[PDB]
Amino acid sequence: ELQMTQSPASLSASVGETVTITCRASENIYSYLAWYQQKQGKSPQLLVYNAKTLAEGVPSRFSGSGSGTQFSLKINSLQPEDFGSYYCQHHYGTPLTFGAGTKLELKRADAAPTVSIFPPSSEQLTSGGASVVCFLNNFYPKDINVKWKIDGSERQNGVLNSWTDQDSKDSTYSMSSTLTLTKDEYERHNSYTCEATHKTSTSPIVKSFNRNE
Amino acid sequence: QVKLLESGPELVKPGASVKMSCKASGYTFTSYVMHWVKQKPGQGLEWIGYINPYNDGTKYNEKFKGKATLTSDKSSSTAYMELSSLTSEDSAVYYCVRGGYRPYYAMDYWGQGTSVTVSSAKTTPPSVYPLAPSMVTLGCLVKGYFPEPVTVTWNSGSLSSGVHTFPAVLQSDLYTLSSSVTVPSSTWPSETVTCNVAHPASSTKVDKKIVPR
Repeated sequence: ELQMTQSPASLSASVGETVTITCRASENIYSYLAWYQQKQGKSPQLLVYNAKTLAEGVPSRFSGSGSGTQFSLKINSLQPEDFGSYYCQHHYGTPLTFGAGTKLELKRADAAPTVSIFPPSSEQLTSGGASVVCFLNNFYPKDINVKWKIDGSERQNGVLNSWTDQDSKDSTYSMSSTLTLTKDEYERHNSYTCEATHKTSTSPIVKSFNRNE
Repeated sequence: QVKLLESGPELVKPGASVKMSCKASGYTFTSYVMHWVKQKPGQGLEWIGYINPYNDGTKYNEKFKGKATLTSDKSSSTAYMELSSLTSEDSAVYYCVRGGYRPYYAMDYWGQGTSVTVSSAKTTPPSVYPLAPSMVTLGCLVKGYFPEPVTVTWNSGSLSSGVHTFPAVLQSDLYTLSSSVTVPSSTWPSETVTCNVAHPASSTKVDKKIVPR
């Protein structure tokens, strides 16, 4: 049926900057278009309806415009509380449909990760499992590559990777990478390495330990 | 004020049905339609349909007609949604959302949502493992639990800054999550650092003090 397309998918921007995000309808919806904001972990909130009308309590630095099939949301002089995701939704009859969203994130300078490596706890080793953990904390931008190597050979099986959302205090990202082995495989090798490739260094950041040290 | 109270997390097997509730207060229940909206984790918004509590009338997104059943009980000011023949595609958060004075007005009050997990995996408590090494980073590894969520705190909330709690990852039907905390090195181990893990589905709490190796 009616399809809504938003642009861009993601945008990075500074506090005090002015941005415009857009929404396209596949067919004419007049000015029957709404915008919602959703901050991470929270329910959406209505910002704009009828394309240009602010909902109650929405600050005036938000302004919507457009009619027909082409729409935009301008945020004048962004403030810390404005970062999050933005959804458009036509309200020209039913069915209602939403754009796929625009994620608005904070710009900061590049920052290398603080990397910590943790051998399996002696406790876990009693259960038959051995997980080696690597934290890569407070880096920017979000794009990073982690490699685990055991006695020099890359191990790709049993790697579990998870990224936080952008930290609201410092605009950085963090990543946890967990390499899961059985205990008896873990006792067959000595050198364990977690290796992070990131924009801030020509050379990978490397954290290693030897099992019997 | 306008409140929408939604029923708690649900774990249900493939092929079963689930029915969730949304109890409204702070307005005239029968004067506004109740929409329902789906949001898959880390993904956009999809409109399911609405019920008009005044006259028990419904309008559905065609994709959900035959799958979702919207009802309404005037005397308890409660809207319900039932979803049948559940698959893993139905794993998502479902919001109830009060509409405006007309069914197609932009939607102003979203509930907190009801998270539904569709899986044949069994409820399973977490194993909790400590991650021990002018700052020092410590951690907790919460492994092999199902379903979501777990909560993690440190020193029962007294350690709040310098904490990263990573979103859980599913491996072979079990979730693993990690949390890091970074504290001044002089303060550890003389001041204790304990992670507190709660897994409400298995009615489990675990406190794990992080001690030097």
